[PDB]
Amino acid sequence: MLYDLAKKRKTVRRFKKEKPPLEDLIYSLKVANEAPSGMNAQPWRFLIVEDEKLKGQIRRVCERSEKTFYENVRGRLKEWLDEKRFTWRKPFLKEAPYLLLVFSEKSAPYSRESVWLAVGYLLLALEEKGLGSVPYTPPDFREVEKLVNTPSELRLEVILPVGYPDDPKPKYPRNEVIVRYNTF
Amino acid sequence: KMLYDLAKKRKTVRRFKKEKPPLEDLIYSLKVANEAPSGMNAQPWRFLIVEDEKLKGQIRRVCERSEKTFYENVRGRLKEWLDEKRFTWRKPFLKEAPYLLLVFSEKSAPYSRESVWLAVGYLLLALEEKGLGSVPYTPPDFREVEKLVNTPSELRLEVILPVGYPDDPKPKYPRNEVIVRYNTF
Ligand SMILES: Cc1cc2nc3c(=O)[nH]c(=O)nc-3n(C[C@H](O)[C@H](O)[C@H](O)COP(=O)(O)O)c2cc1C
Ligand SMILES: Cc1cc2nc3c(=O)[nH]c(=O)nc-3n(C[C@H](O)[C@H](O)[C@H](O)COP(=O)(O)O)c2cc1C
Ligand SMILES: N[C@@H](Cc1ccc(O)c(I)c1)C(=O)O
Ligand SMILES: N[C@@H](Cc1ccc(O)c(I)c1)C(=O)O
Ligand SMILES: N[C@@H](Cc1ccc(O)c(I)c1)C(=O)O
Ligand SMILES: [Cl-]
Ligand SMILES: [Cl-]
Ligand SMILES: [Cl-]
Ligand SMILES: [Cl-]
Ligand SMILES: [Cl-]
Ligand SMILES: [Cl-]
Ligand SMILES: [Cl-]
Repeated sequence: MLYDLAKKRKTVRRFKKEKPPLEDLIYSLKVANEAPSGMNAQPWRFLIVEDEKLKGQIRRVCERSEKTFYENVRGRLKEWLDEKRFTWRKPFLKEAPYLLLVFSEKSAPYSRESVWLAVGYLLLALEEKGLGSVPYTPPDFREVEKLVNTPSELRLEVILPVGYPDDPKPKYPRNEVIVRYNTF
Repeated sequence: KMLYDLAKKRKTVRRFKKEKPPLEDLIYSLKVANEAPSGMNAQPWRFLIVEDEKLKGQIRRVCERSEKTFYENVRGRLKEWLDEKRFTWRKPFLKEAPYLLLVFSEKSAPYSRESVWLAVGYLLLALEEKGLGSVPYTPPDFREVEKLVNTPSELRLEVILPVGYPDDPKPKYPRNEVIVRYNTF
């Protein structure tokens, strides 16, 4: 049941040491690749980072940026992050066996929308394969882009650490859908 | 049965029957989408279900006018693709589809647009599971459609999703092999 898959899927920010088989990641990318896209451009590109040194560099640049963000954040965002016990620390960037970086092709019509739609497919596929993920979005994408030698034609959309879930925290609530009809 | 099979089978539907699916089939898809992740768990999607024939007509005509101008002016890669596929500015699915599902994003929420499009991915798979078809329709100017439905300033129209039973839709277009790199470019 698709609803069961979607309902059960939750953020995973803590992963086991063991590396899942690459085939499970590739399966999820093949699922995502079947998604629609503006002018069927398929504007998604994937980079799987496994190198330990590289993961550490990515972790460090992101944590540096997050530190500044956490020092400056306020209001509703600050309150939410505080209540959920978030901090600038992102150990999963080093500890996840894979970092799946998802890029969009700048030139494609509705490229960014299309890649995010495909990320929806991707996350469901990872859940199907029993893997965990978090759509991590650091304050500064450019530093991470440079670390992996991103071509100028591509834009990093999200970093998805992927691994076996390790006693993840509970899914947050979902308010019921409240639809409107015809007009507001 | 794999998710891959569902994703693989799902394709654009621009040809709809007029027969009205039960509301619960559409609502099911929204319920699935609503389970999606979002920035700060804001759940920044809002759904407007348009069924009124006069209103669908207004939306269709405003979109068609915008498309007509677009087709007269578009050049380059998108023009080449539309031309080869013999697309035109006429949008009969905006009349034929029993539902136009207008999907909005809450502007104030962090990563609102990303989150809504992610949820749209869930939504399309759910519609496929229910045997419904759709197309993420993105007219050249959303502002005129927004005004037609009295969109509050807090919300941005992201996509118009005509939804209904497929009426022998055209085949899925090809997919290039997924492009995967390791560590660095
Ligand atoms: C962001 C986005 C915007 C789209 N906008 C339109 C549109 O304005 N008109 C249209 O006919 N199809 C639109 N589509 C549908 C695409 O043309 C379609 O997904 C693509 O041709 C692949 O179709 P397939 O899955 O049937 O192969 C859109 C799709 C996406 C993802
Ligand atoms: C566009 C987007 C960006 C996100 N960015 C982050 C992030 O930067 N850091 C993080 O820990 N989680 C991030 N998340 C995960 C959300 O916090 C998560 O989806 C939300 O809290 C709901 O989680 P749940 O499905 O487990 O209830 C992001 C999610 C989305 C959709
Ligand atoms: N909105 C126009 C053109 C069009 C068509 C398909 C597509 O994937 C994209 I992006 C744009 C039309 O609907 O004809
Ligand atoms: N990137 C920061 C803050 C954060 C956290 C969760 C979230 O859903 C969103 I949008 C932002 C962090 O990872 O802590
Ligand atoms: N990050 C952008 C918002 C944005 C813009 C375009 C787009 O296609 C999508 I998906 C999201 C910003 O905050 O400005
Ligand atoms: Cl998540
Ligand atoms: Cl094509
Ligand atoms: Cl489509
Ligand atoms: Cl919450
Ligand atoms: Cl009508
Ligand atoms: Cl916006
Ligand atoms: Cl069709």
